Amino acid sequence: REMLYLNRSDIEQAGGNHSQVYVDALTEALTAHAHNDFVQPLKPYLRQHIADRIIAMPSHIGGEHAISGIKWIGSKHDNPSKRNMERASGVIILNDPETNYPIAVMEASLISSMRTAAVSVIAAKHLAKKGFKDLTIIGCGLIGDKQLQSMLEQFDHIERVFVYDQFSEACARFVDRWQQQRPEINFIATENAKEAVSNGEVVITCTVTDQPYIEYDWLQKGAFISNISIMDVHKEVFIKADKVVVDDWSQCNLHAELGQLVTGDIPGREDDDEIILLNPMGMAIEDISSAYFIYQQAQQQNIGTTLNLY
Amino acid sequence: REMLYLNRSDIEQAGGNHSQVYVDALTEALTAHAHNDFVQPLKPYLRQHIADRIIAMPSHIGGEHAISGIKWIGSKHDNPSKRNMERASGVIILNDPETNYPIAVMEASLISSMRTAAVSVIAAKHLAKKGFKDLTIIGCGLIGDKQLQSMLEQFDHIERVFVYDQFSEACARFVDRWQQQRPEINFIATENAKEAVSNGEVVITCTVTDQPYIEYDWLQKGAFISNISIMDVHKEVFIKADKVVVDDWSQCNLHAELGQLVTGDIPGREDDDEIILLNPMGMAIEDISSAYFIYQQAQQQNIGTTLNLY
Ligand SMILES: NC(=O)C1=CN([C@@H]2O[C@H](COP(=O)(O)OP(=O)(O)OC[C@H]3O[C@@H](n4cnc5c(N)ncnc54)[C@H](O)[C@@H]3O)[C@@H](O)[C@H]2O)C=CC1
Ligand SMILES: NC(=O)C1=CN([C@@H]2O[C@H](COP(=O)(O)OP(=O)(O)OC[C@H]3O[C@@H](n4cnc5c(N)ncnc54)[C@H](O)[C@@H]3O)[C@@H](O)[C@H]2O)C=CC1
Ligand SMILES: N[C@@H](CN[C@@H](CCC(=O)O)C(=O)O)C(=O)O
Ligand SMILES: N[C@@H](CN[C@@H](CCC(=O)O)C(=O)O)C(=O)O
Ligand SMILES: [Cl-]
Ligand SMILES: [Cl-]
Repeated sequence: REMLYLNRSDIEQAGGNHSQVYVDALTEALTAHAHNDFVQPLKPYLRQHIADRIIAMPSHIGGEHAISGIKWIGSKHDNPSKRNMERASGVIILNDPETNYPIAVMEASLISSMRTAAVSVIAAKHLAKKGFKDLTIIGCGLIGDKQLQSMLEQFDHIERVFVYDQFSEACARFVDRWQQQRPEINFIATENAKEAVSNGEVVITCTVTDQPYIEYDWLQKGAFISNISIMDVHKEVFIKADKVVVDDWSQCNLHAELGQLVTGDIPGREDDDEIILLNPMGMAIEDISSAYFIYQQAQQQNIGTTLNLY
Repeated sequence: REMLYLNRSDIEQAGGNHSQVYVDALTEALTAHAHNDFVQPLKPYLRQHIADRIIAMPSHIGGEHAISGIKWIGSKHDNPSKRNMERASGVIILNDPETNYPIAVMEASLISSMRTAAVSVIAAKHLAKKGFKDLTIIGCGLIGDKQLQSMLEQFDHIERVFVYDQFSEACARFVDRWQQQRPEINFIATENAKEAVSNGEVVITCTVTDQPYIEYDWLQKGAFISNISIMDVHKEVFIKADKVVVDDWSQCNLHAELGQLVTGDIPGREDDDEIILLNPMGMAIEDISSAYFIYQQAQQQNIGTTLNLY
């Protein structure tokens, strides 16, 4: 009985640091979600602050290439502040549905951040205006960085990126390094959240806030907002938005669930005036499908450390 | 960021194949449970049969040597039958409560079976008659084997062991091999469950049944029964038993919870006529405390494979 171990470096080497593999994996997974060919229990929170927890996210995906597993992801808001460590960390375990035996142990933080960015990309394909040019990011942390990276990889027509962080220094670092990575694009450090949001055709919230600040009349007409960090958006926006989209309804306790957009069962953006809001809680099937996708490529390229179970 | 990997062989080498380390670990853990110095969410079942599932069991134990983690344990009743693999398998992850980062990845099946046997031993210390000589095991699988091993290690006064399995061949193998391990003890293969149970001062159920068969008037007066497999015991026994003990009440949806027996807050057996029933659902704090105990000894004896997280 063997298990393939894949650290973050191995995952990158297997192609886990580019958005396309996650877009591909989620596309098939979200299709499976719409066809209800999955099992996804409620995720229990282990708290001993909102960003101080470890969440167990188990799921099963059906099919001929059926896969099971869990994401065991921890978090401490203090980690970057007081320890110079990433806030989130954890492992992903994959399981053979035939025996339920574990077949893979994989680092989770990179996969988690990249699938989350892929959620925004996929939603933008259906909900954002065609050829949108202004992107807005709030929160210059790990998640926000991968959000920006993925959107740039997937949308070549992006010309300006408006960035804001409550911590001015965090925003300054973020803008400066990305300005070097993409010189032809103007990265604009705003002085408040309102200036950044009101200048964005696509707005992504990547903070750790516990109280909303996003007001409805900030949003441009035709704007699409991927509410990744959930708590950033005022209730009025949920009411005044032309279309509200979630990833999984029962999990969020309505225009559509994200899976129905990819299957064409429910249309996405229908005009360039619609203000569309995405509220994705994050699903375990996203982590498991992404992990199983990467794990297979690693096996192909002989990447990873083989462990014995017994 | 490093993680110590410990397979089943490493766990044995670190002393994970003797009951005493589990009795020690649970004793402190059950003490912590009684003092409510723990966090233990409800465990979600992942089903895609009763023994066909994967269970996420996360918990946190407080203190100066506080520890967090999860047991991700899968099961397939078909595994021994059609594949010659153990029914249960899985991994245990340990986490540093300060950062919630993972610090250990450990095989779970051995630890799981041994802590479960330690639950029976500890309960027997309080609920079984002093110097009991007749032990009864129903179910000759992996769990039942470790149940027998641990009881023999902890109770030298055991003279006879009555064994039964619905599958006659399973019972025959079990009895024969254990008769060679302990020749001075009479291992008696019974022809029905009733004969085995009615001859036991301590009765342990280790099957995978879904319907009760244990009747009240089978039980001797003074008997103690550790209902490990849960479903073996008829409802009448719960009513007619002099004392009913569980491991965790809220988890089982009453004389005492097991933790209160170890703290002396509630007495155990008070006379040798009391028929006492233990109904242990199994707690994550049992797996996590046992794992953290073993993990520490492995670090001392330089046992295990060091992995990099990034
Ligand atoms: N929906 C999903 O599936 C996922 C959601 N999330 C969420 O994304 C966030 C994680 O971000 P990370 O980069 O990993 O952690 P992080 O701590 O490294 O990033 C936080 C950054 O946002 C900034 N920020 C905080 N609060 C703010 C505010 N009120 N206003 C404006 N700007 C602000 C902070 O200064 C910090 O720079 C968490 O809230 C997490 O819950 C995380 C992963 C996936
Ligand atoms: N309370 C706790 O914390 C724990 C409870 N359990 C339970 O212990 C059982 C696992 O046993 P394993 O040895 O690991 O699996 P196993 O499949 O290897 O053992 C099953 C054995 O019991 C026999 N058996 C089944 N049904 C029966 C019946 N109606 N009557 C009489 N005899 C019978 C089977 O023939 C088989 O030999 C499961 O029911 C599991 O849920 C397992 C682990 C810890
Ligand atoms: N929206 C959820 C976050 N759930 C995320 C957790 C990922 C992480 O903590 O880095 C996930 O889906 O994995 C929340 O606010 O608690
Ligand atoms: N009593 C529970 C069993 N819970 C066990 C699972 C362990 C295993 O499946 O080997 C555990 O506590 O780990 C049930 O009947 O579902
Ligand atoms: Cl916490
Ligand atoms: Cl299953």
